[PDB]
Amino acid sequence: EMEKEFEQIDKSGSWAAIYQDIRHEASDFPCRVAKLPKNKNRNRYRDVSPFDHSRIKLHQEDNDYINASLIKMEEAQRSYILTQGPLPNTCGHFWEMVWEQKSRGVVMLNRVMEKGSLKCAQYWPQKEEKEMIFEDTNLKLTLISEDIKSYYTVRQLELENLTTQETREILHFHYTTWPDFGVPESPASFLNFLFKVRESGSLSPEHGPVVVHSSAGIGRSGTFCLADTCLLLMDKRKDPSSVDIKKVLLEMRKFRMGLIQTADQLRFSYLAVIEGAKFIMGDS
Ligand SMILES: [Cl-]
Ligand SMILES: [Cl-]
Ligand SMILES: [Cl-]
Ligand SMILES: [Cl-]
Ligand SMILES: [Cl-]
Ligand SMILES: [Mg+2]
Repeated sequence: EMEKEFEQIDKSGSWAAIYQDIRHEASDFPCRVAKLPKNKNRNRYRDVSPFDHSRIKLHQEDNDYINASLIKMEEAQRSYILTQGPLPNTCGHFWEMVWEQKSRGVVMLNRVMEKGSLKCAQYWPQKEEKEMIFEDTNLKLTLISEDIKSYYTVRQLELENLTTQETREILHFHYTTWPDFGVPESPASFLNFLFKVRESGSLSPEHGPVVVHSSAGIGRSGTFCLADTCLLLMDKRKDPSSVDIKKVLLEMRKFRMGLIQTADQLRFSYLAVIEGAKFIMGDS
């Protein structure tokens, strides 16, 4: 019914109303830790906080707080860490989380600067010879390689725990062609980017959850996980047409508030899961 509904909703013009309905029905759990006075500067927005139940804790004694949630989808058998776009003061925390949660990939869907606005801190080194050292979390990050394609860029970064000198390779998947405003006209490059992230094995049970982060203004980390989880479901269930994107989204929203930030992203999501289920069906 995916396309049937899409068409009805699109024809009747009820996207904002359908999106609003999800906002009203979405889970509401406490974010006590996120709201503590000491963590005011660790949050980009007071309106996007991690629920206490699913928040990612840093293994620091001082303050274990970071604005990030573990989204665990049982049926799809996929975990993701959804976090806000790093802040200038939270980059060491961000990588500390990447390190501690043993993540293999970091997924980014914004450019650091869009239309003259800073969307998130420059949290990774853009130059191989200029590595970054986060002294608060005692970690070093070095750009190792960088493969730049049309719609996206994959980078190999090296994360080093200066305490132990242990090093790890993190894949940075940077989708760079997301429009300044609105959602992409076509879910083509988005889906390709997703299939590429999947191919790296970064979403594999063998690693910690992939970290997908948001960006200032209207974030889009949610689309990536929603589309990805939906496809997994269509491919795993007997009846692929039994996959309810709205229900899946509500399920994810039980782990982090606000996933899918606008009606357009919800529509774009319907779209991407549709075309994508097409590929994974016709090709795969
Ligand atoms: Cl920022
Ligand atoms: Cl939008
Ligand atoms: Cl953000
Ligand atoms: Cl989101
Ligand atoms: Cl919302
Ligand atoms: Mg150079």
